[PDB]
Amino acid sequence: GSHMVGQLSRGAIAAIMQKGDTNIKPILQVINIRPITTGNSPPRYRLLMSDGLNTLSSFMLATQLNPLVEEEQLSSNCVCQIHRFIVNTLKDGRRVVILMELEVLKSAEAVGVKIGNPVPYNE
Amino acid sequence: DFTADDLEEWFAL
Repeated sequence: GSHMVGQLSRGAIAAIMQKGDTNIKPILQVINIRPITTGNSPPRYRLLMSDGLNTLSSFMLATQLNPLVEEEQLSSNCVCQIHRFIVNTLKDGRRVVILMELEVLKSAEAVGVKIGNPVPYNE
Repeated sequence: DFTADDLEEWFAL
């Protein structure tokens, strides 16, 4: 169902990818959270995020926000607002987005579903 | 708590 897609910042992923500017506070849905296999401490999480229009896989959560993952406030289907993030462009042109500050607006249980049918950003 | 080269490693193709 897509009747909640007005809750998400449609177009924010394309804007981050295209322009790389960080002076926005987009509202996104978490699609998945996976640990990066770094082989060392601390755990680090990579997130697949949706803005209702696209998904993007190259988000990394900052270490100070790990307790949100560990205590399940931040989990698949929740809706969150990003308050501070950094864009780092790799040598090959891909962009990693590091989420430094965020707020969970609606828990995974409260949302209950995946919102819309966002298309993977090409990429 | 990471470097640019860490990101390249974690994101390696």
